[PDB]
Amino acid sequence: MMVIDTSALVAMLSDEPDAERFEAAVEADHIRLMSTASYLETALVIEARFGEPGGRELDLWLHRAAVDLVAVHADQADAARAAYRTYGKAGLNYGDCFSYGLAKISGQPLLFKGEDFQHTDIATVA
Amino acid sequence: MMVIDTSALVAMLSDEPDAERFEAAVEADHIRLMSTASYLETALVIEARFGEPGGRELDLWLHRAAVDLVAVHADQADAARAAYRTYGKAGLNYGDCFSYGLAKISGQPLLFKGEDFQHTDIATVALP
Amino acid sequence: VPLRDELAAIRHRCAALPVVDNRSAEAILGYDE
Amino acid sequence: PLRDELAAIRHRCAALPVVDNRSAEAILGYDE
Ligand SMILES: [Mg+2]
Ligand SMILES: [Mg+2]
Repeated sequence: MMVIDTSALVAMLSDEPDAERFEAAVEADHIRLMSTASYLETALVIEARFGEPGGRELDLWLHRAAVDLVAVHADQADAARAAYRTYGKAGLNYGDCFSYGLAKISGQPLLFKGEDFQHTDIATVA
Repeated sequence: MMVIDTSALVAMLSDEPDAERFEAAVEADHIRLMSTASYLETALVIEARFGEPGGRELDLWLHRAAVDLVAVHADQADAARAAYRTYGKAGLNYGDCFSYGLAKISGQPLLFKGEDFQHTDIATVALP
Repeated sequence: VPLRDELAAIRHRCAALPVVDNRSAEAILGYDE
Repeated sequence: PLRDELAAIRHRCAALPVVDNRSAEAILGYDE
């Protein structure tokens, strides 16, 4: 299994560097979880960058990757709250909290790009 | 029934000028909801400001008001996502989208303070 | 025992605790860049 | 074959015109 943050989709969809390594990752393991709120953060970022045609492509990616949009359950929100005093502000954002949450709870590794999300309690995807 | 936004809870927990008026509104409606992301958001703002003794007071406020923490399902994120095209920025921020999403899928009015939810297609709990 | 007082107690208690962080509102979220 | 599609989507999505180029943070309402 895996978790994909907003950083690795906003990346891919924008064809930032090493987007193909993120594709191989998406390919390498079959079930791909994503937090309804990471998806939402991703949905806003895309649709301001590229308008609604951005959103089509976002929507196609998610259906063709067979993504399971997982609900932000209370237990996830408590791990983030808990973990923020140590790893929040480098740092860790409010937006990041839902990827952390899902990961810490689901126990699965996390696909991402950028400084934050290094040096936290959960696994990083190679 | 109601839904509450972090803007409200933080107003109340920080003894802001209006705070009493929100208590009266919370007291008047005996069924209460909050998105887990709006609960989470308050938590970070309170716990940062006052330490975990603040967090303690958050958890106690939630317990006495019997507030329903509602999972942020896909349907809410969509409504939120769609709305933001119309009402984002003079309007909503990413965080407001969660309380926004719950109100529209619930169809229940939203208790907030400030400007961000002033001009939007969801009802509001007015103050007494 | 009446909710209205219970919340006032909580507020006043929480309100009266020290300010360990005066970074206000949005920087806590890691969003001042 | 999965890889093709997410490249096709990426290339196809990346080639859209940039209607706002502001920072991710700022378009989420966190810049006033
Ligand atoms: Mg993130
Ligand atoms: Mg809010």
